[PDB]
Amino acid sequence: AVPKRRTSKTRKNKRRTHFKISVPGMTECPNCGEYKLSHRVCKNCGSY
Amino acid sequence: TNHKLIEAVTKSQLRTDLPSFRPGDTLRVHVRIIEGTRERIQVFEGVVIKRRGGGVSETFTVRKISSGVGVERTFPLHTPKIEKIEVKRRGKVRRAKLYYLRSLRGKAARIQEI
Amino acid sequence: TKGILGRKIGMTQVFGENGELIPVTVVEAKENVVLQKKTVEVDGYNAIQVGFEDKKAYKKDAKSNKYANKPAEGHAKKADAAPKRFIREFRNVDVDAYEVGQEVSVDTFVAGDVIDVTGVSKGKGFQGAIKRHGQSRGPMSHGSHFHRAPGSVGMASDASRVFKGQKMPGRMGGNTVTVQNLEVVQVDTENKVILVKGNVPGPKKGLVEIRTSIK
Amino acid sequence: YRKLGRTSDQRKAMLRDLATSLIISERIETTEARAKEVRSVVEKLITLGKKGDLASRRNAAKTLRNVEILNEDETTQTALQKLFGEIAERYTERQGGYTRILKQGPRRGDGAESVIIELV
Amino acid sequence: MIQQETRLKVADNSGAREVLTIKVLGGSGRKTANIGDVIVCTVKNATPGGVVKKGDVVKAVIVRTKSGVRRNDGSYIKFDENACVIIRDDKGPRGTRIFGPVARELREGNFMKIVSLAPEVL
RNA sequence: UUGGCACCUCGAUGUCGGCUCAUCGCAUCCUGGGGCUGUAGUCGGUCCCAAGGGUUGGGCUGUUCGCCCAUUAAAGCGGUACGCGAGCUGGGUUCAGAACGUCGUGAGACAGUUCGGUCCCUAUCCGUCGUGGGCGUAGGAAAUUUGAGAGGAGCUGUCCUUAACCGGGAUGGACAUACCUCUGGUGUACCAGUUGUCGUGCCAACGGCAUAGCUGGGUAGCUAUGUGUGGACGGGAUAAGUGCUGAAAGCAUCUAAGCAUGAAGCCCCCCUCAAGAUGAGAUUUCCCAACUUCGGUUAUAAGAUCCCUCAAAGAUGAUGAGGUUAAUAGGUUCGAGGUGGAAGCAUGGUGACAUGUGGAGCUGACGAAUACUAAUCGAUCGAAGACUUAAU
Ligand SMILES: [Zn+2]
Repeated sequence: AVPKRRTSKTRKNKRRTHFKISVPGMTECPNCGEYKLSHRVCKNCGSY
Repeated sequence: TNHKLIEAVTKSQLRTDLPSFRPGDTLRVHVRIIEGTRERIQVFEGVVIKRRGGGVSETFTVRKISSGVGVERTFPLHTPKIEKIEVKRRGKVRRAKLYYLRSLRGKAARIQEI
Repeated sequence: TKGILGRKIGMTQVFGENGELIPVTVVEAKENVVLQKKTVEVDGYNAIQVGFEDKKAYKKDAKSNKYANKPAEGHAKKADAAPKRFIREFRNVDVDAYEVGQEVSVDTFVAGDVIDVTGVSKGKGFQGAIKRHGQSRGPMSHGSHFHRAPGSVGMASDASRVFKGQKMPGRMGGNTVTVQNLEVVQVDTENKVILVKGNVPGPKKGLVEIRTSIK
Repeated sequence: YRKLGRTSDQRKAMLRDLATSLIISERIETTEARAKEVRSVVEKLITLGKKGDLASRRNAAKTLRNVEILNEDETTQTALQKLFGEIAERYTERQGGYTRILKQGPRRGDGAESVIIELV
Repeated sequence: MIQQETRLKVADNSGAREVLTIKVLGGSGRKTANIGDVIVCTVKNATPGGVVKKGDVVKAVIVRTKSGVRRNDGSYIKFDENACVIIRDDKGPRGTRIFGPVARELREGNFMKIVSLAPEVL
């Protein structure tokens, strides 16, 4: 129900090994040389 | 269709000699029996109370009264132990399942005709 | 002796003579062939390998299992066969009676045969102790605060721990199961179906393995 | 069938509003869960319109709402009149379809996934 | 499906009108009984006269369960009420009349005197 | 068990009974095997080997015990903080109220009863039930596998025959497991009947709200009380035993050397998991160049992935069906199953209503067809195989 010891910095940075985020799909647009998400519309002269 | 290969395998067992009836009708089923020595047929006459299913899995339930005690009997429609079915009357109802007749007796439990 | 692969399509009933009723499973055992033989001198054990369902041919830019790939397109081309979906063990079959390239036909089984059917059972999800195992509920009134919980998971100071095998909640469902001593009710060679008496593991469109029983 | 986080009484009323908004605006931005669900509601109504008779105009009124459309130069129209008159003549040779979903990014205040629904 | 504490109607003329199930015979830990099975019961309601009196602890055979029996043909038979017949340990009845219909499952039990005294056996 | 001692714990180691879930011992309650009997048979009495599995529902009492009722092959005895309150309950017992008998001058009390009466905690670590990612397994991949090791399962009534043993049959009880064809349950985007009230201007048709307003049915899926299957037949080595040949001991003796026989138990046989089994195994398939400063390096190959349409899979992730050279979902078309005769119209009736057109009309998940809409264009990862020795 409550922690018996504190958590060391070593054990805290290992648990956070997998707490990260990945970049999006983000391909280049053919109409404008740009970047857009895959399968979404372009936010710059919206084409698809 | 239900599924090919199921209508194609169970097709040789669909009977093609029974009449066509409805819930509310009266039937006289000639079921066959094997007691200790021989084969005999025993008639069972009552109201059809429900038909459910489709294909070889179809069934129906007829209801009678014996000595004040109700006895409902259920058959697989294409069973090879029914010798013949005969439609005595054709009553007039408003539902597909006559389950309300279970709580009725006498003049309260009468089905019309035509 | 007498293996075959097939797919479960569903249950029905038939009427045997004497007017019995027989629940039945319909299996679709179409396009089996022999893909390879394993011998004691090369592999250490005898068996034959069988592939069940026909798969489309190799194409570049294929983005799914619908098409064979170059490693599998070639293995099924040592024997002269099209690519197969499923490919299995058959170890209790005498290998000398088969040739690589044969077509294991549904007629190998005859009505009256005792068989074992293997398949992966359905799959249920995360389940609790009451559904997953067969455990009792607590009282549903009388002050109770114990309804679907597992019991006590251990004892006390002696064995200050849980033993391996406690029956807690977790993923229930899809395992490998044999049912033994089932029966062949009828073989239909024009459609290539086996009518098995009873029921078998898994979902519809799932893979099953029929073998003659071990007794 | 999705359930969309509502109760079956609120989920029904929310699609009768989504459907009557496609009939009027021809194009709306929703979320992508309400778009996949409401395409089925508005396409089953287009076939009632292009079916034509009176008994199918009686079954379209069980779903559409009582809204008036202001045409050009004050010629008002009911959303059930616009569906059986005008949306039922341009879709008279198409066999299914009628509608188009287009994805956009996540919106800002929650990362819900924006979408546009058109009529094709 | 009869279990302990189930009340049946008596379908002979032995003096009893209602019984209470005390135990279903058979095996150890056995939970329910059906047509053709033998229960131990007690008389809860009798008729003035007759051999069986209120409070007796008797044995009975089950006839006419309200959730009936399934046959090998895929046939079924259900009844409107549960009943039983007080028997004598040689499997013969204690009365001499039997009321109402009766199921054909009583032949495998070898209750030939109950099936023959009864109006139509179904 | 009742105790002796007072060594651990007073800045807290939570009682009795019951519930849930077990786990071990054997000094064995049943089932298996035997010796002796004062064992004729059927039943026994006693002692030995044996822990594989099994070992019940109620009445009375807070009870534990105990006594009864009805069953069973049997109703074993003990340990585990007299197992288990960060799993549950709170009936007994020793909180504040009140009363009876009793004791006390009294305040009060029990050498005794009676009625009432507050059980907190969001899991940090080991533990254990599931499910992923990284690296390794001397090139990179895709499949199929051996099985070192591990976990399951193990129960036994009655009847027929032989006619009490040993032999043969047929059917049950209780437990396991898989499944939805059958009998049933549920089925909140399925069909129908109906009440009050506010609406769509009115009539007729309909919509909101009233537990899904209420009521009668019910498809798929999920389900037991439903439907199927299982513990079969057997091998190896032994226990208590029963022996054969045979001496130490010119005889005898199952034992010392030899040789058999012998149990529900032991090791297999059956069923699942299993190369992180760092000892990392095995089969048959696929791919295999340019550049150096000769150290090595790049991108690419075969293969995957991102992203998207999904379900037979699912907390997520993983697993599976597919991505235009396309049936993966939706729509559309035709069906299965479910409901049980729509609307409009006409006729009959004074009217509520009835009949016909017409097994009508609707219909979510189930079976087939059909590119009409969406699975567009793209992007990331991913090999060129170390040195020793021995044979070719
Ligand atoms: Zn652009």
